[PDB]
Amino acid sequence: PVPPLSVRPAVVMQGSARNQDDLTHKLADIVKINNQLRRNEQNGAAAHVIA
Amino acid sequence: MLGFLSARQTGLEDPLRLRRAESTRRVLGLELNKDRDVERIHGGGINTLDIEPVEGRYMLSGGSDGVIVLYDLENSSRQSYYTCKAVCSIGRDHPDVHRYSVETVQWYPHDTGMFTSSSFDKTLKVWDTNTLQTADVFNFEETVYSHHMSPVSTKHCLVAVGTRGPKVQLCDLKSGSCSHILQGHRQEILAVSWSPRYDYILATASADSRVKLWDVRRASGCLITLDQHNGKKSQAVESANTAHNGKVNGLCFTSDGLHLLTVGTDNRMRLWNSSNGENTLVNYGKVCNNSKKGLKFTVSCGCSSEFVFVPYGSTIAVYTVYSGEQITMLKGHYKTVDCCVFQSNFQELYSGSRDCNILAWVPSL
Amino acid sequence: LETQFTCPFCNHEKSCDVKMDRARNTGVISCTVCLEEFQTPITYLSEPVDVYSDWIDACEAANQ
Ligand SMILES: [Zn+2]
Repeated sequence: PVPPLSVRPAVVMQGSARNQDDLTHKLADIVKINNQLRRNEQNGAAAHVIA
Repeated sequence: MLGFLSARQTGLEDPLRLRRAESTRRVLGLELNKDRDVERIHGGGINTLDIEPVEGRYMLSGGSDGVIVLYDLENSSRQSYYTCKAVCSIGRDHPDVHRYSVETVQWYPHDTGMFTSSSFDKTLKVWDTNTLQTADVFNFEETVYSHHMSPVSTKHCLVAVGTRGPKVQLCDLKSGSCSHILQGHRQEILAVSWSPRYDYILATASADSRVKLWDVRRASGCLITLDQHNGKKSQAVESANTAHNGKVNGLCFTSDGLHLLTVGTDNRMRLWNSSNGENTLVNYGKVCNNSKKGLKFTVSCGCSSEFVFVPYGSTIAVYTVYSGEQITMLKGHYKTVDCCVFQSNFQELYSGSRDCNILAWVPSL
Repeated sequence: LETQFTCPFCNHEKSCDVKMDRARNTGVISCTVCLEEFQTPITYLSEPVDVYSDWIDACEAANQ
């Protein structure tokens, strides 16, 4: 479960740079490795690499 | 037997009859050699043996210490007692010696000028037998458990390699292409064996308790998966259709190539119709093996009845392939026997075991 | 100090198990994969690293 935006607000900063919340960054990490792992398990990948 | 000679002279029986009957009688009279010895050079257990297919004179032996010894089996002396002297040796001082145990060594079929050796050092080396130098090396990402060249291929010269990876590698000795792999296993591939009958048929046995037959030309995976029950316990193929209830750590096609003998870690050997993988339900009783790596066992050739010599603890169990009847135990080794190789010319046997000995079994009288 | 060691003969990681028979002052190191076995004397201060040490030393000495 991805939480909504209010649990992880993207606070705006003195300029226009929108700083994201720690949860958003972490979901970025989970998403990237999930997508990358998905393409490996879908394809041929070493069992230790999949592990 | 004088009846056999008389029938051969009088034409009553084809000489085929005497030849195969006497071959069978010689195999049944297999015993510890009275007047023969094999030179001892391996510092560790012998994991594999291979007598060359043409002229059956020279024997390769790979030891757990990584050295490869090349013996001459012919009694070039005049005495009745002789030792199979070692002609050549990839010893510890050779620049290309295997760093770890040599697990399979195989003469190149069709010619004795080349052989191959695979090791747990993740290498399949191709050696020129004359210069005794590595003609080629194939490196693998994971340790090699077994390899095999086709004993029949006049066209292709592929080496099927089974490593702890779940993929069967096919290394082309013609221009070096080790990229080809076969998908469909799930754990370490403990044994591989080309069909002696069909050029492109390869049987692979892996720790996932499955044995698969592949037509390596084909693009659609394995041809047949061997199933103990042939369909009694039928399920969508994800985990069913297992050859054994353990790791299948040994393969051997029969002499004609119409059947396949698989030995697994469930203490069972099974005989399979090599054309559709149907289990022939030959019993064989309990065949004790607990080897965590490939188990090398061979079948007899040129006899009235086919025999299979399986390492059985510290012994060699001789079974009749098509009936399963237990012939005998060759009992002369002090530790577990790793390999046995059958000399078909004279119905002789050479067994290598963990006790750093290669023992020769010869027919008595 | 790890108790499972890579085998010098088959290079299989953590495939070597060490048994300390203190009553007989002997350590036995055996590879599960290639079934290579080695026996060395041990003392009460000895450890599996010392048994694997004696095995590596015996291998290198025998390979000279
Ligand atoms: Zn080992």
